[PDB]
This record gives sequence, structure tokens and C-alpha cells, in this order.
Amino acid sequence: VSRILPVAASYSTVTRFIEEKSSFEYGQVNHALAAAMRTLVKEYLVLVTQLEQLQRQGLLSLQKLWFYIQPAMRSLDILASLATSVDKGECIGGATLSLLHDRSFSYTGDSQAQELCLHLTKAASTPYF
Amino acid sequence: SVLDLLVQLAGSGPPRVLQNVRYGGYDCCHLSGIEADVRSIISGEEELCRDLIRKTLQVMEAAPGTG
Amino acid sequence: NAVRETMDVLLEISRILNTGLDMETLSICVRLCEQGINPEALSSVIKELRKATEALKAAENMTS
Repeated sequence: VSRILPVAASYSTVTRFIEEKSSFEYGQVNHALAAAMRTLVKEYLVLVTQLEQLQRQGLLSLQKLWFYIQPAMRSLDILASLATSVDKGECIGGATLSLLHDRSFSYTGDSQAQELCLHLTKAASTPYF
Repeated sequence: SVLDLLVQLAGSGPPRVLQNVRYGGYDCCHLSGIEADVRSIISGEEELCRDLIRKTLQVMEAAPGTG
Repeated sequence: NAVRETMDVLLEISRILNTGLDMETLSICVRLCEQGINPEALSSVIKELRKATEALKAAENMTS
């Protein structure tokens, strides 16, 4: 359980991040970043919905959850790491965009994270552009 | 020739399923029938939209969700 | 002004005519017609490219 729980910890971090950075004071860049995070969290919820359906069919277990959640585990770890880094440096505007670029580079190792971050960076630069 | 080209193109859009007084003999079921049919069409279309959104959600809940 | 009024009259006419030619599509067809291009050939090309675009958009949608 404790190997999976970091995903839920990351989720609680992402949720708090979204809530904070969806206040007008935190800036439009952070607003759009929170909106993208809201999309991703909806995706997460859909995934967990499907896993709940498979539970309710009595057709999932432990390792299957552990197996099914591994892509999501990595994704949510990445998302929460980005959110925590952006929050702790209180980045706004081009600062935040810089941080997003650098993170996108550091997340070059895994293609899932690369795709997620490229989507996010395009979207968030849309307001800034 | 532009009108001719439009003529050939005509019917190529999406089909549409939805878009002093009476003399005492003008009392006609056709007007009231038309009104009834319209009020049927509204309701029916709304329940069809509800069914279709329900089916879409049912499929998605049966779908993996990451693609 | 007369050209623009004819243009939007044709737009409305085609919309009623269930053929759906757009602004710049209608302008292009006008330019071809004054260039000396047969309306029937224009319509044949339009329909062929409509079918090709439908197929290609479907394929690219599943290729996303």
C-alpha cells in the first residue's frame, strides 16, 4: 500500500495546488495551469472510476491495482513534483514558464511525462502568448 | 455557373429532421395536429439526447480512459 | 458593394440549398468562374475533394 500511497499524496498536493492557484491573485498563468491540472485530475478520476467498476465486478486485486496504477503512479508523481516545485518557489508569469521549461527538460527521461508536459506548456503559454 | 455548382452541391449538407380569423369552418385539426407534433418532437429529441449522453458515459465508464 | 451583396446572397442561398459553401469557398468559385472554369467541373472537383477530406479527416482523427 505504502508504495502506491505516494500517488495519493501527490494527488492531495495537486488538489491543494489547484485550489491555491485558482485564485485570481495567483495570476492567469497559474489559473490556466490549474485548469490543465483539473483536466488531468478528471482523467485520474476516470481511471479510478474504471478501477472501481472492476472492483465492483470482483475482477481486480492488489497487484492488478499495483499494475494498473504504475503508469498513473509515475504520472501523478511527476505532476505533484512539478506542482510542489512551482508552489515552493512561488513562481509567477515568465518565472513559472521558465520553471515549466526546465521541468519539461528534466522530465525528458520518460515519454509519458514528456507528452504531458508538452501539452501543459503549449496550453499555459497560450494565455502568456 | 456558380449557381450551377451550388445546384450540384445542394443536398450535401447535414439533413434536417428539425428546423381576419377562422370562419368557423377553418376549425382544422391540421393546425392543432402540427402543434401536437412539434411538442412531440421537442420532447422526443430531448429524451434522445439524454439517452445518447447516457450511452456515451456508459461506454466511457467501460473504457480504459487513457486513450 | 454589389459583389459583397451577391456573395452573401449566394451564401444564404447555398445554406438553404443544403450545400454549405463557405465564404472563401464561394469567393474561390467566383474567381474560378470569372477565370473561365466550368461550373460542373468545379462542382465535381469540390465533391471529390469533399470525399477525400472526409476520409482524410477520419484517418487523421484515428491517427491523433
